[PDB]
Amino acid sequence: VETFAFQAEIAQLMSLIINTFYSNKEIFLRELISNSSDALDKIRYESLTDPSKLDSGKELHINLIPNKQDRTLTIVDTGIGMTKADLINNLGTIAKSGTKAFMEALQAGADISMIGQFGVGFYSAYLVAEKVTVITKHNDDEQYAWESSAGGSFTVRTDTGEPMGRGTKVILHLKEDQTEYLEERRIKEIVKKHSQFIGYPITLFVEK
Ligand SMILES: Cc1nnc(Cl)c2ccccc12
Ligand SMILES: [Mg+2]
Repeated sequence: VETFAFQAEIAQLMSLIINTFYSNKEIFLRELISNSSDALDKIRYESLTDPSKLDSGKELHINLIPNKQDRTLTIVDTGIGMTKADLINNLGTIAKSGTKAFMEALQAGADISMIGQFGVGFYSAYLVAEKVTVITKHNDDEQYAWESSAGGSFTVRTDTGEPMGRGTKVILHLKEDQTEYLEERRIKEIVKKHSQFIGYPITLFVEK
C-alpha cells in the first residue's frame, strides 16, 4: 500500500467540503453519475477507432448499489476507468485550476452546488462519506484501489478483489447521519431530479 499527500489546494477543497455548513448534500450523486457518464462517453468514442477497447466489456451502464449492512452506497460504471497515473497525479493536477476558480467563486457568492461547473465534483463525495474507496480498471493498466478519509492523504494499492473488466466503482462509506442515501425512495428522487437526461441505463439495485 502506497500513501500520498494531496496537493495543498485539493486538501483545502476537501476540508471546505467537510467543514462548511451546507444542507443540500444530495448533489454529490449527480456529480458522480455525471463523471460516470463522461467516462462512458470516453470509452464509446475511443471504441469507434479501436473496437478492441470494448474486449473488456461491451455493456455501457451505471449501477447504484446501496448496502445498509456495510453502510455504503456504490456508484459503478463500465466507462474508461482510471490508470495508476490518473489516481496518483493526473486527475488531481487537472483539478487544481478548477479548485482555485471554485474557491474564488465561493468567497464571491457561488455555492457548493456549482462545484461540477468547475470540474471537481468528485470531491463532493465528502459531503456524505467519511471514507471513499475507488476501485478502477483501465484497459492500459491493472486494477487499483484508491482510498481516502481525507485529512490530507490518500492510498493506492493494486486490488486483489474480484476483477471488474473495465470501469470504476466509487464506494461511499457514509457518515452516521447520512444513511438517507441508502433508501430506495431517496435515491430515486435524487436521480429523477438531477440526472434525468443521462444517456446510459442507470439501474438502482434493491436491498436483500
Ligand atoms: C479528481 C478525481 N475525479 N474523479 C475521481 Cl474518481 C478521482 C479519484 C481519485 C482522485 C481524484 C479523482
Ligand atoms: Mg492531489
